[PDB]
Amino acid sequence: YYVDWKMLRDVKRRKMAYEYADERLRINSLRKNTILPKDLQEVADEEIASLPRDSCPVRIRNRCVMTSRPRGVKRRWRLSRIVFRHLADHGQLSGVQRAMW
Amino acid sequence: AAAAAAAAAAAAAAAAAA
Amino acid sequence: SRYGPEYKDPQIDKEYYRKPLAEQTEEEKYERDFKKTQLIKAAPATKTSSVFEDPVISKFTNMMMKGGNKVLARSLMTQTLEAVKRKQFAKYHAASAEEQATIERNPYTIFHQALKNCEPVIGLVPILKGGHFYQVPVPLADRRRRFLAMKWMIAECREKKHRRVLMPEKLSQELLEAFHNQGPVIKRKHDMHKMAEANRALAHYRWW
Amino acid sequence: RAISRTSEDDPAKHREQHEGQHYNISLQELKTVFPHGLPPRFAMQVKTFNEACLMVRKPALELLHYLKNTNFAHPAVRYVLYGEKGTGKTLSLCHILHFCAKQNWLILHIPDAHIWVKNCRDLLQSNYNKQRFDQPLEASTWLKNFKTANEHFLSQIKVQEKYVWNKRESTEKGRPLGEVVEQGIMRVRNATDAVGIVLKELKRQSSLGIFHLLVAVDGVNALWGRTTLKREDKSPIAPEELALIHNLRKMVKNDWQGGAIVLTVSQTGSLFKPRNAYLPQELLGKEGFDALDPFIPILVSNYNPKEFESCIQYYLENNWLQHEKAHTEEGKKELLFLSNRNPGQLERLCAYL
Amino acid sequence: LSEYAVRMSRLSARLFGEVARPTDSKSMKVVKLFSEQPLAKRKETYDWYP
Amino acid sequence: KTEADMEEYIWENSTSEKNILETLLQIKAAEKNLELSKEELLGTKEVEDYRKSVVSLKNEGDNENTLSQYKESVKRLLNLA
RNA sequence: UUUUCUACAUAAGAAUAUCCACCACACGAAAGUUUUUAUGAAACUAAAAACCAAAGGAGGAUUUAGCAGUAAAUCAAGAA
Ligand SMILES: Nc1nc2c(ncn2[C@@H]2O[C@H](COP(=O)(O)OP(=O)(O)OP(=O)(O)O)[C@@H](O)[C@H]2O)c(=O)[nH]1
Ligand SMILES: [Mg+2]
Ligand SMILES: [Mg+2]
Ligand SMILES: [Mg+2]
Ligand SMILES: [Mg+2]
Ligand SMILES: [Mg+2]
Ligand SMILES: [Mg+2]
Repeated sequence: YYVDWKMLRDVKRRKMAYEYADERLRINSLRKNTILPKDLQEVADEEIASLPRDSCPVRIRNRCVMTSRPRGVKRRWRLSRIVFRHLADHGQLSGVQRAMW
Repeated sequence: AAAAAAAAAAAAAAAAAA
Repeated sequence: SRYGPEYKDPQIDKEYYRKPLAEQTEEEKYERDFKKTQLIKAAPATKTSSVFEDPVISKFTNMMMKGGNKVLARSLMTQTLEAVKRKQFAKYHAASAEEQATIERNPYTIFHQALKNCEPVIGLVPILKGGHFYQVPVPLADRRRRFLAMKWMIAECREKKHRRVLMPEKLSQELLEAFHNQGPVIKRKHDMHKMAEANRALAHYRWW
Repeated sequence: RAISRTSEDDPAKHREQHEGQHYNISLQELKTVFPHGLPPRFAMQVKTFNEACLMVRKPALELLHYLKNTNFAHPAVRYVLYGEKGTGKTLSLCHILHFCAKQNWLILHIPDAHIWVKNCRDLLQSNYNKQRFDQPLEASTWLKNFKTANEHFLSQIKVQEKYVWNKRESTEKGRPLGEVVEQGIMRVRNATDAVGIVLKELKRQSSLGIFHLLVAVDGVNALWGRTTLKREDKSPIAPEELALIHNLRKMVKNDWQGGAIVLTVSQTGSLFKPRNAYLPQELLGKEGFDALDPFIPILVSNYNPKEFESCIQYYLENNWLQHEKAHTEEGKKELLFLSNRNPGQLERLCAYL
Repeated sequence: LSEYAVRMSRLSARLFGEVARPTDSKSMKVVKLFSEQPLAKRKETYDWYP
Repeated sequence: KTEADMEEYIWENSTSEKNILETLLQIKAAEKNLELSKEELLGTKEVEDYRKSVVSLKNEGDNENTLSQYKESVKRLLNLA
């Protein structure tokens, strides 16, 4: 079990987005190019908008990995701010400490 | 305009580059 | 307060240190100064050993300064002193030997005298009594008075000039007009003095 | 004890051991010799003292001494005054200018070249010159100063050309040049073409012994530099594109005889140059220095001890130092340090003192 | 700018293996796209969750 | 190869070369000397001091001593002492 | 007006709601309209141009902050 249904959704999304990365890239090559004619690019356009909607990366969310919180995340530990503090304050995060200066 | 010929293959085989 | 209360203010005066041997109590005093192993605050960037710097000019400079610009305010002061100077050199050569003996060309003495004339004698403080606020005549400290002078100068020559007109121009004008006591600044001083006579009875409400 | 204004005034006869003394000039002398600009700070100096007094400096002496031995048969010689900001270049150009107005030459003076390259309200288009722009205001002003500059020679010159101002107006050869000058003053529209015409006919008529031409261009770097002014397309224009500059370039080429061109390379008015660059090749660039030919690179430096003490004494004589403690040696040490005995800096420090 | 400079530059690109023929600002993106690891392929992305 | 492409300032085919040859052409036309050659003019020691001074000025850059070299070379060339 | 623009570090040149007969026009456009660009499958999102140039002429009762490298003003970077 992932902690939340939402997290589940996200796992799927990352899987699909991993699978179609090659197709998406190859097509958006054509799409993003001035050199090729527009007639290729409109077909290529429908091509990439044909692809399953959950395969596109912008639909991914970086979520807290233990607690599933959608924001207030620190990218480095993939941790919610709350869970991060909870680990660091027991000193289970090496080299992390309160800051005085 | 000007298209100049650079030989990939010559310098390739010569320098162990192909 | 990055200085502990232990730290004394520095004495920048060169004349004080150069010629010690004629004064007993002061020899004893600065003996006790350094020999006390007394810490000294580092001399500020504004203040110099310069023979040319007038602490009053510097104060005024500061009160003129908006934001962080010393460069700009020191500019405007410099320009104003130069402007008073040249205004009096103009008034000198178009005059006759008598008036050439009379007229003052030192812009510094003009600045000082014009401030001395503009400083108020007496002042007003609001005092609450029986749910009413009466304005009461109050004697003022020296510093308060000098302050009132400088602040009134600057407030007027900021406020009342026409937008085309530059600052050192208007300021040199008002300096010279306050030198001769006819300036609007001086009228303000008098408004205070008259408001202070109108209320003189209320001078009893002051408890200090 | 120091000597200041005690030099007897002879712009030509100035002696090497008279160094650092202030000779005196009249006011009508000031109106006839400098109808064009005199540096604003110094103009303030004059108007304040009622006396125009000028100190003799070593580069001015040197450049006058190269103007004594001038062989007018040889092609025009190019001189260049260079130095740090506020070191007295333009006053050293003025020394020359009035000495050579006293020998009765034709004085052509541009106070700042930069003014033609920057900040122009009206920019007019002219295809007469094959896509060139003109500056009516500037041209007019320069002409109006040039009229008062030299009157005697404006009647004497005979212009040989057929000149067309308008379809309805013209001026044909045999005319005194004054008529051309004032014909360009009156009509502001064509005043620039009038300046250019004045210039090229000056250069043509300079071969004769009737003409001794001193051409003084201050801030010559404004000629080959980069220009701020813009077309309605917002696209910037070359200095070539400017009629006034295009013609004022021809005046420096040394193609002609009887003349001398004394130039000054500037910072204070420049465009796109860094503030710390006083050196000739940096300010002039590749175009400037390459098209400037072999020239004489005269260096202008700060006051030496004697020059300095003389200037201070000159200020004390006018009682322009109003600070009580400025009469001490202390005050002199302080002014020397704070100004680094640089003339412009010293003037600034003594202005508010 | 000269023809010499442009010939030199063309030679530099061809040599070091960067883009030979002149391209738009807009088309260079293509090169970028294959120079990199596409976002959904990075281990920081598909491997994010335990 | 363009001359604006150069890493050095070579005295041959320069602009200063043409300005000097025109200056000396006009100096010879003024002195009423009918002697005219490029070999004669450019072969002199003066134009050689000008080679050295202008190549040291363009390559090395503005300097005190380099402008002293310019001073001397152009002094000699234009006959002023 | 201790301003606005350009050059440029802090000595410059110009502009300056008013000139005058007549427009035109100062400071203020962060807003809108058009066209581009970046990101993205998707532009409604951000950015740059050009046009446009409005209210605002220093603010009633009442109110906030600051004890020194502070207030004030200016510059930069980061997190997502
Ligand atoms: N009496 C006298 N004063 C001089 C002389 N040279 C410089 N000064 C003073 O120093 C100021 C310098 O003026 P400039 O001649 O314009 O100096 P500059 O080298 O042209 O300075 P920039 O234009 O900024 O390059 C003058 O206004 C004078 O007050 C001089 O020869 N005689
Ligand atoms: Mg739950
Ligand atoms: Mg997202
Ligand atoms: Mg100057
Ligand atoms: Mg506007
Ligand atoms: Mg603004
Ligand atoms: Mg797109």
